[PDB]
Amino acid sequence: VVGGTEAQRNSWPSQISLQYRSGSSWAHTCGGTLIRQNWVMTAAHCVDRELTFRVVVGEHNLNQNDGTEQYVGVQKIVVHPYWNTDDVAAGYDIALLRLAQSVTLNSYVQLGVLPRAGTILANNSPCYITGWGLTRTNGQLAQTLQQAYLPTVDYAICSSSSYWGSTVKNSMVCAGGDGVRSGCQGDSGGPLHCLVNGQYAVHGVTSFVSRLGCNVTRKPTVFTRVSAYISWINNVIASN
Ligand SMILES: O=[Se](=O)([O-])[O-]
Ligand SMILES: [Ca+2]
Repeated sequence: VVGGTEAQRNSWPSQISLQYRSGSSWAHTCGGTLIRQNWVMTAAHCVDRELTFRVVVGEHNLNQNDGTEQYVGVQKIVVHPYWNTDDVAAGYDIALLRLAQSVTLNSYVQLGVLPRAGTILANNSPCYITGWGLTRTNGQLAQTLQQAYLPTVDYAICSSSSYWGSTVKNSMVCAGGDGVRSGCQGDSGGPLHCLVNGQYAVHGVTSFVSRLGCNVTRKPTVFTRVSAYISWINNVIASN
């Protein structure tokens, strides 16, 4: 995330790091949200490649031992049936990862709370994006988990000509756009946490930013709207 600040140690316990094997090492590629002890919600584009993936929960610093990490393999990947890698603007950028083993919940590993189906945030709702993604457009991943305050931009405004126009759909949530702060590559698949009735809930799965760059004025970060997918999520967990 660009223009963020380091998150307090595990203040976002449902945030996970999705990593793939590179030779004999592991590289972080995307974020995700732990939604069941053995299920992770991420972006479908994060798993377009047929790589070996692992999920790390309780993570904070990617390249240093935090003493709280749990590592687990991904046993099954269920991508939304309508996802089309050639058309991220069509939406459906969401996938569920069934973990090889259930992780242990504790102070650093907790389930993310999802909104009620159909919920839409009022314009300018307070939200935070979190992740280890690039700290600058075409930059490098962050070592420690970052967070940025990104107020929502409602559909009417977000789909206007000066913003994203027709590229954005109602199945998405836009947030930020101030030209300073934003999600970026590597935050993809991670959460957009927003305060709802005293509870932070994960309303978005990071999907895309402008081809011109991450922090671009009037090009808010775009997320898959989690509340449009509650039934699908429940159905996947129920049939696996
Ligand atoms: O009402 Se909704 O979340 O677009 O199905
Ligand atoms: Ca670590």
